[PDB]
Amino acid sequence: LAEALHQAL
Ligand SMILES: [Co+2]
Repeated sequence: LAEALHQAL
């Protein structure tokens, strides 16, 4: 999740 969100943002 941490990096999924990092990509998204
Ligand atoms: Co990252």
